[PDB]
Amino acid sequence: PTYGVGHQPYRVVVLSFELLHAPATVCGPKKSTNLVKNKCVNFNFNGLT
Amino acid sequence: YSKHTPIIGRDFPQGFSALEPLVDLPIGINITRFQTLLA
Repeated sequence: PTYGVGHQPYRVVVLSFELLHAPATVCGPKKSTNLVKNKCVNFNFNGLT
Repeated sequence: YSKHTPIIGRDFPQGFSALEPLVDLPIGINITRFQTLLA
């Protein structure tokens, strides 16, 4: 019940990222746009640009 | 990759048929040996 900045309980989560030769199967939420037809546009379709 | 070819009555049908991609999984496992499983 004793309170203060250094005295209150705190909840900590640590995200420890690795790197190795195995394929990296996890990725972020790559955001898409709408589809434009019949115009000159730049495009990226699943990595093909 | 795999293909299922109907069988007619001769078994092992003749003709050219290419296998189609089925599964592509990023495991990263070093494979040197394998074994076949029957029920």
